[PDB]
Parts: sequence; C-alpha cells; structure tokens
Amino acid sequence: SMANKPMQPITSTANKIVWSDPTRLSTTFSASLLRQRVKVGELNNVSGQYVSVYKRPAPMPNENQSIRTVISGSAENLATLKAEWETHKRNVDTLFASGNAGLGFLDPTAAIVSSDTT
Amino acid sequence: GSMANKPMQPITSTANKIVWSDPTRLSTTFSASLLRQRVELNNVSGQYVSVYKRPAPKPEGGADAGVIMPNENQSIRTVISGSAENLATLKAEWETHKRNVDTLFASGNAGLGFLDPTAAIVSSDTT
Repeated sequence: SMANKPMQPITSTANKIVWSDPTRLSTTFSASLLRQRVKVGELNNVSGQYVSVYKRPAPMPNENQSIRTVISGSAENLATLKAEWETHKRNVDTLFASGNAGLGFLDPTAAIVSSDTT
Repeated sequence: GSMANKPMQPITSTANKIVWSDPTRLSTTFSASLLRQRVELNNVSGQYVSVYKRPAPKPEGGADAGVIMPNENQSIRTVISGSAENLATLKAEWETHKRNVDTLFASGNAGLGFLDPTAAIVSSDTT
C-alpha cells in the first residue's frame, strides 16, 4: 500500500526546522532544540521539542489535532535517554493507542513499565 | 538480554490523573493527566510524563575509586490534544509523530542537539 506523503522544510534555522506537506500546508512537524550546560553536583542538557499539527474536519470547520513532545536530558546519557523514549512510547501506547485515554478516561489497571528490566 | 521491563504501580490517583512509579526505584515515574472539554466537539488534552533519575557518567578512573555519581533528571513529556470525535485520525497522527521523532532523535543526532535538514519527515496522509 501507499507511502506516507513527504514533507518539506519551509523554515530552517540552526536550532529549529518546520516541515510542512507542500500540498496541505496546515500539516506541520517542527523540531526545536536547546542545548544548555547543567551542573549535576558538568553535562550538556538538550531539550528537544517536537510538534505535530494536522487540521481535521469536524464530522464545516477544521480542528487542530496537535501532539507536542519534549525530550530533555544530557547528551552524555543519550543511550539511556533513547531507552526512556522507547518506554515512553510504549506507556503512552498502552493508554492512548490501545486504551481509552483519547476519550478522556484512564485505566487504573494499565500495565505501565519502567525502562529498567528485572 | 532481558526484555522483562519492570512493572510500575499507581501511587497517587484522581479521576483525571494517575502517577505510576517503580516500587524498586521510586524516583522512576510515569504520569497520565487527562482533561475533557466541550468546545461542537469534545476536546481531550492528555499529558503523559516520564521521569528517570540517571547517574551522570563516572570520570576516567572513577570505577576503580568507587565513585557514585549524582543523578540527572531524564524527562519526556507528550501532550496529545484533539476531539474525541476524530480520535481515530488522532491515533494515526500519534503513529506518525512517533515515526518523525524517531527519525531525528532515535536514529538521528537531535539528542546531541543537532538537526539533519535532509531528514525524511512524513505526513500521516498517504499518496
């Protein structure tokens, strides 16, 4: 079946790029990065802000469906921050992708997991 | 190696917010906070936050010397906002967002603080 439509960078700065669908210009994904020295008791924190926007017809006006993720941790521990992102997705999936959290309701019995293993 | 991710237990609860933590490492938390609102659509904003206290790397010769390093805070927050009416497409947007973040962060260099302007970013729409 079909490939996903490619998006093109429309604004491009060292620290922030905005991609949009050239045939649906309201569809956007942007990435903005902030690197900062932090003393922990000497690391370089990177805070990455990732934002997806889609304009969706109400079943007439469009609503803004938006997803904003911020990932924040030292570059030095980027290996484990990757594992944190994996587990974050998995835990979000549990509630929203295959649960009812997108309807506004939490499942108290959801199997939420750490990045650590037994 | 192990695929047995440690289970986390709800420690605080409200109708709109649960915090889960690892009972063997209580500083590891995952929280889900949801707000539903009539606005005619029923908007839902869900905020999902992951926290780990991660030892900074030991310097050269640190293991030998028995150094225990202080922890940093590794945090990931996602906020998903859209009407319950279009939840199905909102789920498709979540799959796509994960994909686009993976391109830059999971297998790119965005976690080092640098963007690849040639990265293959895609819409949830198909051709």
